[PDB]
Amino acid sequence: AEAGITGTWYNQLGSTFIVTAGADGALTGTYESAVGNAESRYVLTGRYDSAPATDGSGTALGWTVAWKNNYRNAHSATTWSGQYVGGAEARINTQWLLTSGTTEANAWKSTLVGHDTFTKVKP
Amino acid sequence: AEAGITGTWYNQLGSTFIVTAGADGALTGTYESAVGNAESRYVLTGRYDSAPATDGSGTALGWTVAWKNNYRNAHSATTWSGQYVGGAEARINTQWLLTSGTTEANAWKSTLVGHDTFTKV
Amino acid sequence: AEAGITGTWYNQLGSTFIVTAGADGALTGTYESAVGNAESRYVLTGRYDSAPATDGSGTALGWTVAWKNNYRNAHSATTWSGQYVGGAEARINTQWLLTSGTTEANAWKSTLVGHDTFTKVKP
Amino acid sequence: AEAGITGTWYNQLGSTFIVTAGADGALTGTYESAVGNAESRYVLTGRYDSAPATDGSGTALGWTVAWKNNYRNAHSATTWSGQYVGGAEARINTQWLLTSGTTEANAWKSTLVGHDTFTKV
Ligand SMILES: O=C1N[C@H]2NC(=O)N[C@H]2N1
Ligand SMILES: O=C1N[C@H]2NC(=O)N[C@H]2N1
Ligand SMILES: O=C1N[C@H]2NC(=O)N[C@H]2N1
Ligand SMILES: O=C1N[C@H]2NC(=O)N[C@H]2N1
Repeated sequence: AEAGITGTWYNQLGSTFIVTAGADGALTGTYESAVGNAESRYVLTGRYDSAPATDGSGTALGWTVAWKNNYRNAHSATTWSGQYVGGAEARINTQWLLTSGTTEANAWKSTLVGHDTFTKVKP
Repeated sequence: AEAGITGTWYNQLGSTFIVTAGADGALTGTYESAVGNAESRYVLTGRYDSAPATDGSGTALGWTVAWKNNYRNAHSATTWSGQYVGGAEARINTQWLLTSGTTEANAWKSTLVGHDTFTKV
Repeated sequence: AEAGITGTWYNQLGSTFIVTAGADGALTGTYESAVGNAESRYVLTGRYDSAPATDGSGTALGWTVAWKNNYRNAHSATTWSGQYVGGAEARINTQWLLTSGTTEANAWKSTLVGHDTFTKVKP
Repeated sequence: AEAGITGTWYNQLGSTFIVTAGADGALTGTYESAVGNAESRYVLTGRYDSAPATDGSGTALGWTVAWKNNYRNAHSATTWSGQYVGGAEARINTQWLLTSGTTEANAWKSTLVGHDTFTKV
C-alpha cells in the first residue's frame, strides 16, 4: 500500500530511510547509513507491488542506493529486496547486496550480503 | 564506460534489459524476463556510480523490478546489484534477490538468489 | 573454541542443531528443522576456525545438511555460514543458502537465501 | 551422476577441488584457492543427496572450508551450496558465502557472496 510504506523508517544499525510510494509502484526518497564510507543523504529509487494480495501477505518491494552524493563517493551500490508487513508495528524485512566496483581480479570479492529490518516511525 | 550502460542488454536466460543511464546516476528502462510468472515488459528504476574510480574498476549499479504490469502481478520484486565493465566486450555482472510477498509462515523461504551476466549480444 | 560451539542450539524457527567441535576444526552433529519437507534428524558436517583471534571477534564456521535421511528425501542441501560469538549468551549468527536439485530449465530458481540466529542451551 | 562427483574439479578462478563422494551422502576432500589469503590445501567436508530424483534434475550438495591450515589462518569460512549435473560435460554450479570472524562493529560487513562453476577441465 503506498500510504503504509511512505514515511520514515530506521533499522537496527541506526540508518534512516525516508520513502514515498507513488501510485504507479514507484519508491523515491533518501537513505542515511550509520555505517560505511558514507556521509549525509543518498538518493534511493525502487519499486513495490502496488497491488499485494488480501492474504496477511507482505508487499514485495526493492530499492537501490549508489553510494555517491556531493560529499562522498564510495564507488558502490546496494539493493535491498524484502517485503513490507503493515499493522500496528509495521516492518520491512530485507536482505541486501552491496557491490563495490573492482578490478576484474578482485571481482570474486565484490559483493557483501546482509539483512536489515526497518521499523517505521513517521509517515 | 558508464554512459555506455545505456542500451539493450541480454542475459544468459534471454531476458532483455533496456536502460538509459542519466548524467546524475539514475537508471531507467524496461525489463522483459524469459523465465517466470512474467509477461511483457515491466518498469525498472535503479542507480549507478556516475563517477567510478583509474583506476581499472567497473561501475557499481543496481536496479529493481516489481513484477506487476498491466498483464501480470506475480507479487514479487527482484533487485540486481553488480558492476558494469566496458571494453570491446562490455558486460554487467550481477547477483539478484527475488522476494515474493509471503505470509509469516513462509517468510523463511521468500527470497531466491541467483546471478546474471548481461552483454549487448 | 570447540567447547563453546559444542552443545545444543535452537534458532528462531524452532529448529534444533546438535554439534560437536573436534579439535581438528571439524563439526559433526544432527539438525532437526521445524519447517520444510523435512522430518526427524539429518546429519550435518562442517568446519570452524579452531584458532579465532584475542580480538572480541566471532569464530567463523559453516556446515551442510543434505535433506535426505531414512524417512525423507527432499533433494536439497543447505549450507549455513556465520560466526560464533561466545559469552554468557552465546550466539551463532548465520546466513544460509538452500539449493534444490532441478532441471537445467528451473535452475535460475534453485537457491533460496535466508539467515538464522542460534541461541545455545546445553553443551 | 552422483558417484561421478568424485574427482578433481576446477572453477573459473583456477581453484582446485578434489572430492570423494561416499555411498551415504558424505563429501570429503581438499580445496586449494587461486585467490585470497589462502595457501596450499585446506580440508573440506560436505554432504550431497545420495538419492537424487527421473527425473532430469541435478544432485544438490554443499561443503565447507575453514581457511585455516598449517600455513595460514585467514579467520574465515566459506560454504558452497549448488548442484552437480553429469553428462558428457559435468559441472557443479554453486553460490558461496564467505564469512570472516569480525567484532560486532563490523559484523554487518562480514559475509561475501559469489558463485562458482566447476568442471573437470
Ligand atoms: O543501513 C545500512 N544498511 C547496510 N547495507 C549497506 O550497504 N550498508 C549498511 N547500512
Ligand atoms: O532474467 C531474469 N533474471 C532472473 N531473476 C529474476 O527475478 N527473474 C529471472 N529472469
Ligand atoms: O532451521 C531451519 N533453517 C532454515 N534453512 C533451511 O534450509 N531450512 C530452514 N530450517
Ligand atoms: O575458488 C574460490 N572460490 C571463492 N570463494 C572463496 O571463499 N574464495 C574464493 N576461491
